[PDB]
Amino acid sequence: QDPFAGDPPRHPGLRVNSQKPFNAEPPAELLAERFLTPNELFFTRNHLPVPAVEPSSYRLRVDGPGGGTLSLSLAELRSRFPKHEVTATLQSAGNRRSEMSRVRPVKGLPWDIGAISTARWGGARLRDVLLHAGFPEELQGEWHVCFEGLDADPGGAPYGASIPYGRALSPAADVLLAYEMNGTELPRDHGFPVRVVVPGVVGARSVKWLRRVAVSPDESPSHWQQNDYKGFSPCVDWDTVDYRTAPAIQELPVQSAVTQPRPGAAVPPGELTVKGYAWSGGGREVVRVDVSLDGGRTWKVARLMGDKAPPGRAWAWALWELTVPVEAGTELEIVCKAVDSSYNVQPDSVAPIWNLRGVLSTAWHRVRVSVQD
Amino acid sequence: QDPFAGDPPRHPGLRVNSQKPFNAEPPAELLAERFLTPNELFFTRNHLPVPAVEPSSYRLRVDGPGGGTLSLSLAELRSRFPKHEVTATLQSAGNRRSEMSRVRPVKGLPWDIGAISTARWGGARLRDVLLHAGFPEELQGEWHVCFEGLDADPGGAPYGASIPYGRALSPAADVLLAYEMNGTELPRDHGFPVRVVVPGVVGARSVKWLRRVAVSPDESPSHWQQNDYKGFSPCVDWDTVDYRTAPAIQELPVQSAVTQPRPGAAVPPGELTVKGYAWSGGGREVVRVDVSLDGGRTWKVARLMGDKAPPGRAWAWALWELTVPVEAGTELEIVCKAVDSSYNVQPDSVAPIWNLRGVLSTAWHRVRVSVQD
Ligand SMILES: Nc1nc2c(c(=O)[nH]1)N[C@H]1C(S)=C(S)[C@@H](COP(=O)(O)O)O[C@H]1N2
Ligand SMILES: Nc1nc2c(c(=O)[nH]1)N[C@H]1C(S)=C(S)[C@@H](COP(=O)(O)O)O[C@H]1N2
Ligand SMILES: O=S([O-])[O-]
Ligand SMILES: O=S([O-])[O-]
Ligand code: MOM
Ligand code: MOM
Repeated sequence: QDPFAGDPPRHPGLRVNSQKPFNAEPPAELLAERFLTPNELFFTRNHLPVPAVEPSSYRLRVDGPGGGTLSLSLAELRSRFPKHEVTATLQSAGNRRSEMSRVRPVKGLPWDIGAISTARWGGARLRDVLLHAGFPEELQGEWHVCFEGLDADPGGAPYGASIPYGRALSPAADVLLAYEMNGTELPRDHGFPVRVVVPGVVGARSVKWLRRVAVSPDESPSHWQQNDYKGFSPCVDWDTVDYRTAPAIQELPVQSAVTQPRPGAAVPPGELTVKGYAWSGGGREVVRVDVSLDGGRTWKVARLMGDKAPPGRAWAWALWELTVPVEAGTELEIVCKAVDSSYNVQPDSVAPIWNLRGVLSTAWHRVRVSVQD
Repeated sequence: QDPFAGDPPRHPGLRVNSQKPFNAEPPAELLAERFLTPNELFFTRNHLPVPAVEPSSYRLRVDGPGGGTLSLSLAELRSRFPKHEVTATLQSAGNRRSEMSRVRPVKGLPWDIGAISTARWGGARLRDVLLHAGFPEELQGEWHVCFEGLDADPGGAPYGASIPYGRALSPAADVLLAYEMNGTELPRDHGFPVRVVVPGVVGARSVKWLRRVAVSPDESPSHWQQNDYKGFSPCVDWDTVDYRTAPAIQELPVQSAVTQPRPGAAVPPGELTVKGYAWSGGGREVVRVDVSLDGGRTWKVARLMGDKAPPGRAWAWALWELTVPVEAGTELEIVCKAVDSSYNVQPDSVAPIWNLRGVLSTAWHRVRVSVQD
């Protein structure tokens, strides 16, 4: 019967948008409590039943340059390659989808602002694993590294995704084959025993339950690389959608949201502490977060907290707070917007960035609250 | 007397915002006529009098790793290093400044939409020149490559700027010491005999009339790297400005403007061809340009023309056109917005991105025209 009966159990407090397959986000109240999202609260995005993997008999398959196959046990992956730790934010393409649906309904999981989490990942460098397999530093022309998961649909197609070969081999890009998450082994929901982590790139490419790495002249031929996770114009309908026309999403644009306080809340007069997160793709650092209480007319600069990465390697979000005076018996529209190190900014409104898939939702986050007497 | 008497003569048709020092842009009607901006129309940004350089006695000074100096004539730079051609768009930080001034006056040259041009640059790779000087591929920690121009103020401080060491040494980043522009020698206004060209980065760093390259633990100590060309919050005043707080601008965000038709124009009924440019920093390709005639309510996808670069090396703008039906006796608000390969977008309005320096002006360009009876 149930194809999902072997799924792991989860922490009780989550905002679950789908039980089967399991897709949940942490309550926004907890999301920015901590710089590293605890493993139990880390948002979970599963397309399929969670694989049950016996650790000893697991083998990761890596296709070598000549068409032969290298085969790696969990123990080999731990012992043969220097462990590297990378703190990276994973964000779903559809984070903040629900705000986009308010304009015009979209297809997809109705994510609120918490389809984003941060962990310290430990594992083998993908670069080292490929050099070990025999691949050079540089292949000429345009190449991609395909990943397949152990999870498959009833008809047998695995979850798959790819990244450009150059990113796979770059020391600076920090692409990991991770077996470790916030210092413990990878939880089942997060890809036990091995997942790719692609810093600075949409979560879709961080393939969980990794069963194969292949180098190819093209992208992953899988449905989710070729006919999904792509952004379109505000005009594109379902009968006119053309996935050949847009690039697969890799790097994500600058993003931010307010996590404290929550919409509709009553706040005590005097002082309010507004908190949130901000993040940008491509290793671009968040350099500023502006916060408004008057719906986006005046702004003040927030305080930023982060782990100060080297230029071009800002893989982790910035958490932000602003403590500001609030008067008895007023309504506030709390708004936040972030600015990255290439000075990309977030757009004012959602309607002009609307799309049928509900991805890439990065317009200013607005939270309407009231102050008591 | 005149410190500017030796300045070169210019093409008569330019939009000159300053004669002394000379700062001009091409008429918007010509700007997107051609993919490569002709040398005579290429926008010109001079802080200072244009140096008069005798080609034979010119020497470029490169400080080696140990504190000695390498000295290179124009002939050596041409003969010792394989010439590399790079097609790159230079854009001023203050492009479209005048739209920002409409909200609240700013300090700076009142650029309209044409402080941007594209040329094929030929010259020595900066990377090769540094390897020749003895520098390694990688220095540990945070390093910068400083550039000084031959132009100096009356008190002797030269124009200077820097870029990160990693960009200087990257094969993929295409940083050139150029002596060639659209197939002819560099014109005086554009840096004869040698300029840096830093693809994907604000024009400020493409130091003209190059007289020195130095490698240093810090950025260029010059006024224009440390106390200018930095973006601030919509709230920052002149008495509260703090240049220690923001990153020097390097990569620029996604940008676009409508060049045809021009504001206020009358257009014949039936069909109108709207044209423009779009571009993004950091080698990020423009993947889509949306165009509106109704002030930003509905949109249609424009046709893109470009030189199809490898991923991450889209140094040149995209020109765009959309041919669309126009009805007798209506007013149109023509609006354009572009989307890059990291899916960064342009914000709706200018007020929320306002700053006292008038830089980073990338809100949607809006052109109001009428159609005749
Ligand atoms: N094998 C496999 N890997 C996968 C997925 C999946 O369904 N199967 N989901 C992808 C998507 S869409 C996202 S957003 C991230 C979510 O990872 P998390 O569950 O650790 O947050 O995993 C990616 N990797
Ligand atoms: N030596 C020198 N280099 C310089 C400048 C200058 O004043 N002196 N202006 C800088 C700025 S601000 C810009 S935008 C570009 C403009 O180059 P162009 O004149 O070729 O367009 O040159 C840069 N390089
Ligand atoms: O998260 S999915 O629905 O794009
Ligand atoms: O162009 S200047 O005035 O920033
Ligand atoms: O759907 Mo995955 O990018 O959340
Ligand atoms: O001022 Mo230079 O970036 O135009």
